[PDB]
Amino acid sequence: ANWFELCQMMYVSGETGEPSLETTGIIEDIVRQQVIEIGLPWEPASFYSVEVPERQRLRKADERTKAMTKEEYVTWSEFRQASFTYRKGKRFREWAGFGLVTDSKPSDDIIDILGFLTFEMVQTLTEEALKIKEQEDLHRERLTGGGGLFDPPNEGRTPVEPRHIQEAFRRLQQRPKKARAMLNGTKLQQRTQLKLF
Amino acid sequence: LFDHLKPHPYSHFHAHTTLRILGKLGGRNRKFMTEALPVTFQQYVDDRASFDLRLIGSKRDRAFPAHLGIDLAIQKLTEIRQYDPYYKRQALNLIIAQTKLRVGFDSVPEDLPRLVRLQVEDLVKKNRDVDISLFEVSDKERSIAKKNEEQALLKRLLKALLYAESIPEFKQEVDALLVNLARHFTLIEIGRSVIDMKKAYTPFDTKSGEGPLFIDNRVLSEAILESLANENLEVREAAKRLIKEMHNAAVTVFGSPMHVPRMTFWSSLASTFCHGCYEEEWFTKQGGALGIQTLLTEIDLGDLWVAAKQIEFVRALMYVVKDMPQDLPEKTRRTA
Amino acid sequence: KLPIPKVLHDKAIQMPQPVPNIGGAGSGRPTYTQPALPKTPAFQLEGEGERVLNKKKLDELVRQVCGGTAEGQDGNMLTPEVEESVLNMADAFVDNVLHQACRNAKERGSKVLEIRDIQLVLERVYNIRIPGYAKVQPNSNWIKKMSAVQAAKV
Amino acid sequence: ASGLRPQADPNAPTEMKAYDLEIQTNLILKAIEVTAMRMEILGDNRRPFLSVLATIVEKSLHIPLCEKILEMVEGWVFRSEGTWPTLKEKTAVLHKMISFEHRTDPTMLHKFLNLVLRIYEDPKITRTELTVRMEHAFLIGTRAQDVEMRNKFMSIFDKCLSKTASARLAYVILGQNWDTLADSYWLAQASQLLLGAVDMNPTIQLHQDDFRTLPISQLVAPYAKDSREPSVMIDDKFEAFMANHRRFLAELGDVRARDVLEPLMQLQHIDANFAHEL
Repeated sequence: ANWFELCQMMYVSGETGEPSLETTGIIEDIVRQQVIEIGLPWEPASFYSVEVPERQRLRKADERTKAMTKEEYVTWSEFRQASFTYRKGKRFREWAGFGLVTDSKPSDDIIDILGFLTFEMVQTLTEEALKIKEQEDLHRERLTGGGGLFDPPNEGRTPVEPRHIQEAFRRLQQRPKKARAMLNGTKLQQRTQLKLF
Repeated sequence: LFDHLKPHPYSHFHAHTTLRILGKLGGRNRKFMTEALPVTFQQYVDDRASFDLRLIGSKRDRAFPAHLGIDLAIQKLTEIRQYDPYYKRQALNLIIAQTKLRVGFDSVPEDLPRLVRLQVEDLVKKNRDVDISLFEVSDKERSIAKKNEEQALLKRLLKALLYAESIPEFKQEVDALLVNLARHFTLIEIGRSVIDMKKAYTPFDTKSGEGPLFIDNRVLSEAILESLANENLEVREAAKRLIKEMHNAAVTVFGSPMHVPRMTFWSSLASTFCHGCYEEEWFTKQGGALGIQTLLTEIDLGDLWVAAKQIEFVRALMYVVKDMPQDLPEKTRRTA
Repeated sequence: KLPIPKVLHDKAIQMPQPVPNIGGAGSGRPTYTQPALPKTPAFQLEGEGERVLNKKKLDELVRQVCGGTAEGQDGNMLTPEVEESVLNMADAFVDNVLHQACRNAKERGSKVLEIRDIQLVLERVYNIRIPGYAKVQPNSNWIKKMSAVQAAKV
Repeated sequence: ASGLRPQADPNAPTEMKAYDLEIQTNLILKAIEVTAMRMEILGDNRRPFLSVLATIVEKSLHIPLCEKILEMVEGWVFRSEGTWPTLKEKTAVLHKMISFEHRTDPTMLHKFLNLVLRIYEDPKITRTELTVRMEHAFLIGTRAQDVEMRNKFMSIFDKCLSKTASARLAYVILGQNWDTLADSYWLAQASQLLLGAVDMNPTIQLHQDDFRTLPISQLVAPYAKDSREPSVMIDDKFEAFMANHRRFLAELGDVRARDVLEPLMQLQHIDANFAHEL
């Protein structure tokens, strides 16, 4: 499920190729894991009992927008509306196991927030995987004459692979050193919970 | 029995029944062998007939087999969707090309008619001043078995061409080709007769061998014999028309019908049709009887000829009456 | 006789599939001796070869985690005394993880080793999470004790 | 038609009256036509439309309905100008149309193969993304039974490749993917491709060591120096006879390589043993 939303989101983020099914499965597993794992009350105004009334992403995005055709622009705009939970409440709730882990039927604002978060996760994952793949190819870089009838014109572009996604996920799970500053000088193994990237 | 043992897609009733029979037989299913094993071999070790080709990205020609599709072509032609005529036409084209290749190509002097009439004059008389030195050169470097195989193949091709007259589309082309071939063979036969006449008049024992090796042109007689008693009608009519054409061409070349029966071809034809009566297949007997009838009542070679051949003809026809089994139809006996 | 059915069942008409070499006698023995369609062995016509890829693997990892290497230099990123330590680390990790996982799997009555046991060991003893491969509450006595203590407190 | 027994399943297939069948088909045609003119704004409904089209073409045997769907697909491929039905997704529908080859009714197969032939004869789309996803269709065409269609496909195939024997052999060995034709003897097509790199104009003849009938030149050679005159005069009939014979002799030595080679490559397609030999 949600394979096609994944494909559209990858296309939006810079993956114009045709990723295989394993990449989709891995990304869906990651997103499902994160979702299942998942002014303000603590603002300064809360110190008192009674309240009173008041009174590089951008550069790349612009370059790509300037560097696309009308048909490409239409396709990009149409894919930009891809969502995990847009008018798919029941399907998402079945794919998210709401009943088994929480009281059923929350408000739709929660669903909108979840869709926004999922879009962000997919965007970040694709953006990092592209860099990892490019670096691998760049390091790696450094016989049929005549011709056939079904030969591709120029080829040259390939999609990302499961290993790139796994490496990006490992890179995303690292925490700041402030969560380890209290284990300096000791031999204590660090153990924590899943990080919500 | 062993041919019905095939996996699922093949009908499993036959396979399972055959397996059951073989199992029930017991130890008697691997004991029936008496001889060693049949094996298929070749009559000669020389290279087979071939013609040169020329690949585009190469500088030297390469030989190609000259017998490749003949069997399939004949099988598809003489054994009868909406695509059949296409394949029949392809087979006929291949057969015609192969026949033309077998007959060969030749270049003749400019004034052939003068030499042909000189040959006729020498044959009518008994001139002894003709040199046949080229026909006493011994040929002891080529195979004879290969010659026989080529002869058989040519006979098969001619038989297929003769049968091809029962299809209205192909009648005209094959008929014209056969008529031309018959005239060519008569032209060959006149000179062969002159050579044969000269040869027998020098009884020697010198160490000069025989003539060269060539495909006998008299395979047409065997094809005609095998074609006379056919189920169709146009085939029989064509078989008779070929003999009539041979006789007419001989008359035209000789000049008058007086000396036509002085050739050696007609004795060979009579011998062929007389021996056809002694075979053990009824259709060959019918063909032989019909050939004798055609020779007697449609050519009129003469009277001395018939007076000479009467005994052989009578013996052959009496044997045809004798040897026909007494439970098959009576058509052959009535013809005899 | 024999019951030749009018139609075979689905098990007999199968379109055979490749099969491995089972039995334990061994393969490739040139002595005196079969499935319908055996499976082809593995082969490589021409290339770098495993003897090179395996050795280059460690330098590849060092390049990955080192950030990057400039042109004209590579490979010699670990001194001879550190590569041995890294290899010992790898072997010890593999052995320990497998030994723990097999016993853990056998504990719960299973008879085969599944990925779940390895994943549990890695998560709960090493803080490693590999993606893409598929609570507690108190009882009544504790609540009663807390209520008694709180009542006594006031 | 297969005679399978009917089982008790609530959604089991059933039979419908001819009148009701025609009414339903008309309704489906109208619905598809009305829905297909707003392809630019289908949005979330873009995919179910193509899915139902693919299912209909895959299963249904109604000739008018499949004909209309095929005409619509051709219009999308060729005369469309705007944003396409998901770009190269109409190819997903086209791939499902390969099932026509086993229907016992070559009308739909012939229409589909005509469409493919039109696609592959167009200079505008050459070595493009569209001609790279139709390999299965082209190969199925080369395997066809109708002689004209198969000959057209083979003619295009030969026209595209080179004319060097080594080049053609290399292309056959390591240039083509024969995965589509894995269940049939596909070496006949390879032999047909190979035979296209052979000169076919020059005349042919058996070697000089082979056996042929007796030449007339050998028979008449003894009279080379005999300057005699026949007693009987040469007449008109004899002259006509010899003129016709000379014409036949000239016709005899006019056999080209094509005369023998082409029928072989045409006959090999109805016999596997002869293809093996060739």
